[PDB]
Amino acid sequence: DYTNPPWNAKVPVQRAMQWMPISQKAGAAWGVDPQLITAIIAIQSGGNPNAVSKSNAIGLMQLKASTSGRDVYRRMGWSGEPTTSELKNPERNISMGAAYLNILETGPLAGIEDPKVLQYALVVSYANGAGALLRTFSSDRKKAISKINDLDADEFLEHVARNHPAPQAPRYIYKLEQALDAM
Ligand SMILES: CC(=O)N[C@@H]1[C@@H](O)[C@H](O[C@@H]2O[C@H](CO)[C@@H](O[C@@H]3O[C@H](CO)[C@@H](O[C@@H]4O[C@H](CO)[C@@H](O[C@@H]5O[C@H](CO)[C@@H](O)[C@H](O)[C@H]5NC(C)=O)[C@H](O)[C@H]4NC(C)=O)[C@H](O)[C@H]3NC(C)=O)[C@H](O)[C@H]2NC(C)=O)[C@@H](CO)O[C@H]1O
Repeated sequence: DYTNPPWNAKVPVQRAMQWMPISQKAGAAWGVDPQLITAIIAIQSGGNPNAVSKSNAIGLMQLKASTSGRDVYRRMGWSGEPTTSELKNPERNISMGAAYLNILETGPLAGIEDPKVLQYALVVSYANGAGALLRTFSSDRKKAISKINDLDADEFLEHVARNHPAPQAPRYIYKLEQALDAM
């Protein structure tokens, strides 16, 4: 199951808390909880700004140029996508991750009223994609939402654990909570 193997948030949180001044800046700019940004950093890279994955996600918030990067750039009115170089810059990385969270929050995920579930929707949508999250409820965006609103955090987490194709989906929520406890 997804609680396995357990995760000790403390050190990843210890190194992620160092960027808080930046997360506060980025968070204010994009209307995003600075701790949520910090939680993702901790879960995604453990706070190393030079992090590069197998799938080729970059930096502190582990952004993929060709998806989240492309999306933020489009939100800005810019063509193309960020270079790997930009994304290793902590500030560029964090602001762009925060921008991506606001994009999710005001696009695909618009409509979640319960902010605790919403914060759950965001970590799963961030790490595995919004559409992937939504199609576990229905192929229609608005129907998927109305269902989501009839759940409490514990229920939404249930549904994720068994109706979400990716096994890691529910584990991000767990790591999340492990990260918020460690703040
Ligand atoms: C190595 C290390 O140190 N740590 C690893 C860590 O890297 C691993 O996790 C990885 O995390 C990153 C981000 O944290 C993951 O990146 C995800 O990947 C998603 C899957 O591809 C991606 O979802 C897609 O995003 C697109 C853009 O938003 C979606 O397209 C858009 O659809 C919208 C509606 O749905 C539409 O309105 C837009 O027009 C459209 N835009 C475009 C440009 O297409 C697309 O639908 C969506 N896919 C799905 C299925 O929903 C996320 O955007 C992307 N997030 C970010 C922030 O980049 C990455 O996938 C993870 N790695 C791997 C290999 O999967 C972690 C794994 O457990 O391990 C750590 O240790």
